[PDB]
Amino acid sequence: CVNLTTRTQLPPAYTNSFTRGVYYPDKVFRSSVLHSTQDLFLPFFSNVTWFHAIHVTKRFDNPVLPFNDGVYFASTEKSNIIRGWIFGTTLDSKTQSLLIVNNATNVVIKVCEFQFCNDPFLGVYYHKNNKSWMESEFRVYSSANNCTFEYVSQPFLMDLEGKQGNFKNLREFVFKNIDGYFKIYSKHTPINLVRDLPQGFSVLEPLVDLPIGINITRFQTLLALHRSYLTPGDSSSGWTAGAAAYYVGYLQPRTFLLKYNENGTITDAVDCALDPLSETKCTL
Amino acid sequence: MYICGDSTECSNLLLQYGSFCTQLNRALTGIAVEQDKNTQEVFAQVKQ
Amino acid sequence: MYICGDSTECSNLLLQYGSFCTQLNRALTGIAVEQDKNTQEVFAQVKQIYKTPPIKDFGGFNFSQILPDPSKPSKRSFIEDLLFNKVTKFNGLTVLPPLLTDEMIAQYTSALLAGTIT
Amino acid sequence: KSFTVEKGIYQTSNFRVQPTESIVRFPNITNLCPFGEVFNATRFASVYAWNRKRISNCVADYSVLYNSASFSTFKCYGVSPTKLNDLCFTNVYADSFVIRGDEVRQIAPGQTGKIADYNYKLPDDFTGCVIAWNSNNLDSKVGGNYNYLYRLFRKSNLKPFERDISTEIYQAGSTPCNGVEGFNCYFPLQSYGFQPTNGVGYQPYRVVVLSFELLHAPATVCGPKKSTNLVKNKCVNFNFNGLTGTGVLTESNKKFLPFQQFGRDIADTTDAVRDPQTLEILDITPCSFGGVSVITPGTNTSNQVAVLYQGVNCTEVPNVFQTRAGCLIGAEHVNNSYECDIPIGAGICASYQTSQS
Amino acid sequence: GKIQDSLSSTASALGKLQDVVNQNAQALNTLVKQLSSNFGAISSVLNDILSRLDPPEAEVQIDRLITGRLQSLQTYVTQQLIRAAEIRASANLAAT
Amino acid sequence: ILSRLDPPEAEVQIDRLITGRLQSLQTYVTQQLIRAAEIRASANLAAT
Ligand SMILES: *[C@@H]1O[C@H](CO)[C@@H](O[C@@H]2O[C@H](CO)[C@@H](O)[C@H](O)[C@H]2NC(C)=O)[C@H](O)[C@H]1NC(C)=O
Ligand SMILES: *[C@@H]1O[C@H](CO)[C@@H](O)[C@H](O)[C@H]1NC(C)=O
Ligand SMILES: *[C@@H]1O[C@H](CO)[C@@H](O)[C@H](O)[C@H]1NC(C)=O
Ligand SMILES: *[C@@H]1O[C@H](CO)[C@@H](O)[C@H](O)[C@H]1NC(C)=O
Ligand SMILES: *[C@@H]1O[C@H](CO)[C@@H](O)[C@H](O)[C@H]1NC(C)=O
Ligand SMILES: *[C@@H]1O[C@H](CO)[C@@H](O)[C@H](O)[C@H]1NC(C)=O
Ligand SMILES: *[C@@H]1O[C@H](CO)[C@@H](O)[C@H](O)[C@H]1NC(C)=O
Repeated sequence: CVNLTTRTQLPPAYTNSFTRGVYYPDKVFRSSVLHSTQDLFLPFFSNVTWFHAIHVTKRFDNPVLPFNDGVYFASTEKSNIIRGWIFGTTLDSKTQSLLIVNNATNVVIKVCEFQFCNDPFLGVYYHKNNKSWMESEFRVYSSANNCTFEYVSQPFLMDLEGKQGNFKNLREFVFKNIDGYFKIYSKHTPINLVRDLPQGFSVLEPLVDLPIGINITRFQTLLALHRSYLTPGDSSSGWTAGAAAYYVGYLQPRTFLLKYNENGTITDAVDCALDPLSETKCTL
Repeated sequence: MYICGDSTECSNLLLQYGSFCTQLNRALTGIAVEQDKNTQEVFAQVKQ
Repeated sequence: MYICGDSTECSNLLLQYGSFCTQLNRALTGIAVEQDKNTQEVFAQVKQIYKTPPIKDFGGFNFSQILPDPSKPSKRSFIEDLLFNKVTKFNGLTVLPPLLTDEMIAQYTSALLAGTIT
Repeated sequence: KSFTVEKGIYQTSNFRVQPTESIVRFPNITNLCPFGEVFNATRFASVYAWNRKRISNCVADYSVLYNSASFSTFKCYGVSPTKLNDLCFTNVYADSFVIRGDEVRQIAPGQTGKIADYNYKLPDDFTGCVIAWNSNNLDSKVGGNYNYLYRLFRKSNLKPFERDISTEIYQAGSTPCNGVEGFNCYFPLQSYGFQPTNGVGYQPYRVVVLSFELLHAPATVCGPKKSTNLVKNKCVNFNFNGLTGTGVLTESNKKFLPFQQFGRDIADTTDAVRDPQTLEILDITPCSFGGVSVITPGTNTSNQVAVLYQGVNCTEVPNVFQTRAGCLIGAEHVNNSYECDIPIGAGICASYQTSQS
Repeated sequence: GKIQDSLSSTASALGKLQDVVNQNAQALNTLVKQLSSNFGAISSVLNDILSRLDPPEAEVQIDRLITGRLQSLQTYVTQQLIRAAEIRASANLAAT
Repeated sequence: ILSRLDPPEAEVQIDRLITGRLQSLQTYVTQQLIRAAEIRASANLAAT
């Protein structure tokens, strides 16, 4: 499979993400009641491994990352450069695996025995004849043999701008795998001008539930290569991406005392396990 | 600790029963606080 | 109702135990009666509700705060009002109302106070 | 326990409003689940790599399965076989495999055996029904059949609800085979001996395991029972998507997110529900819990008594007076105040005064 | 005058009465939370157990729930009596 | 008991021990309250 050249090797940048990605634990609605639910959560002030998908010089990295229960992905994008995800065990096209595209139509999904290349991506080119970004090489996979589940999510829209700028938006997701069900949670946050995860409290709202048996050891992310006229003009060297940044934090079983507002939005939550003080609150 | 003992398996069954485990501890603590109060009332009769 | 719920099937199983249900109800009823008894003893020590004189000649003692106010509802004294403010059938469990209402208790307390001064 | 009663108020016979009508609401899906197709299949996966199918979003009637009674064994755990239709479950699963009649007992919760402990082990908390029935004619041919295999050896016990499709030759300790498969070295697979000549006792049985979980999320594995028009503001029995509770139903103020399907109070009891067909949100309350207290002057004195319901709102009950303590009947109240002969609570006292009431 | 100021400023003076209010509220709450517990039964809600189980089998599950609920109530009534007695003593001291 | 018995068989066995032990605690806790209440009345007399 086609490769990419001149990558920069550096130790992983670290940051502290605090009180982020608390996701409505279940379906019940409750008003003005404090409830404690023993459901996997990102530990508060948990260590987060930051990542870079930015050229800056000759910098581009999107390697495989280990996956445990806590697969909290928090990308930050402006011109929508990070798009999809890959799940699975060994990505051998022999064990059942998960895969998505984030198109303007849907977060299109699939459960198929796909044969992925060593360097999958999404490709967009700037044409001189017409100012629109089209797919150039959608060779993410070879084929699919057996597919026990196929699926399309709810419709939404994406901007797809070809410019440079600070990340005007935020996207958080929590991937989980429990009792034969694959699940996902999301929120769009209009955070302004913060390099690190924003101070504050926001609660993820479940988007989709899929019943699947697939067992997945690790996962990968999809990038959008910003192919232009200035580039050499090939699949190995012809690319000038731009800014991308994404952070992955694992999830471990913890007990959260979650405050419920009158309407029911979880306005605030305190982690019992994390601090000596915090443990008192649960008992209290 | 008393009922289930050290074993984890024994603990799980206790969780099923409810807040009995938690309620009993609270009652004893209330009793423990009361002892201090009694002594306080009986002997702290003087300011200085 | 609490032990077996609405279902009649479950209630029959409870009958085998027999005197448990009845015993529990009786004890709680007795406790409620006893609770009602306490208020009567503590507050109802006067046969007659004495009423304070219109004259304010109390030899320079201002009892306005302790005594009832005609402007405010429930005839509760200003000191009493503060105390009331500070303190703050769901599922087969019903909290019966007290035999004596809060307003009625205030009159007994007011009467004792009125009686003491006069 | 006396034929004479002293003056006072006694509480007896607590009353709860009865449910006038029963309303059942189900999701409006008419596509029959294909249980039949799964039951009849040309090929059933062997124990080593059992076939599992997830059936959801459709309506299955279990009467035919229970009704048909053409199957040798129909063991059911945690679910009444007759009562299957009324219950509604989500996340139903199906397992397909064939094992001999002797080992049919082994495939059950908390049981031992080679295949159960080495090929497929049911969880202790399983709540599903297992079906078995011989297909001797299908498992008998001129040349025989040996594509059905069961594992003999494995280093460690197979986990519950997990399957082994891996193929690797058996080993114990040292003298590793590396494909050698002589003595102490074995191939993972082991075939069967299903033959027409072979006896019934060890003859092939076709076994399907039906497993489902309930009360987690809105699920659509609901039975064939027909729905009814919603009833509001009246105490009536109700069932929503396999969930049963009885209380007054009223339009609910509280807002609901798209993901949420249930509402709860401080005591973690059902407070609100959404009719699936309608899309509306409603509040459930118990009709009334009633303490009935009888007030009587005495048996010596009189044979007339006044009955009071503490919970009552004076309309709930199926002369009449309204008191803060409770709805009161059989007593005509008087404006002036008298010493309290009997204490009714909430500053009310009832006495016999005389012409006589 | 000072006493009026003291009462409006701190809740310490009314602390004892509230303990009674809170303690009663907590006791009632525990009993309600008790219903949710399975007590060794297949499921906590009584109706659910009856709906999915045939009468002989339904019996064992029903029994467990009855036994657990009886224990819950016993604790409350027993707990309540001790508190009632304690309050009774205070009233006797208090009336006098 | 746990070493000798597997989880399906162990639950019923372990459950019996749990039930019995719970009774011992409740009886002990109930006894303490009764004694504590007696001491509280008693302590107040001493204080008085
Ligand atoms: C899914 O596809 C795989 C191929 O990727 C199938 O595996 C083959 O199945 C045949 C028939 O049993 C065997 O002869 C081959 O040896 C298998 N492949 C290999 C590489 O061994 C598999 O059967 C398919 N499964 C389903 C459920 O359709
Ligand atoms: C995060 O990881 C680093 C290692 O790079 C470690 O030194 C640090 O202790 C971790 N931070 C926290 C808050 O645990
Ligand atoms: C999941 O995948 C790993 C290899 O990544 C394998 O060892 C493991 O047994 C798999 N388990 C299940 C239980 O599906
Ligand atoms: C959500 O809560 C707010 C603040 O409590 C209140 O106005 C209302 O209950 C809800 N309102 C809106 C309008 O979003
Ligand atoms: C009693 O106190 C009140 C409140 O301070 C005051 O208004 C009143 O003048 C005082 N005394 C008399 C005799 O009015
Ligand atoms: C079925 O349910 C959907 C969604 O609630 C509704 O739009 C539709 O009209 C229903 N159909 C009928 C025929 O009852
Ligand atoms: C029930 O509620 C109140 C209670 O005082 C009052 O409006 C009346 O007694 C009843 N009213 C109804 C049911 O509209």
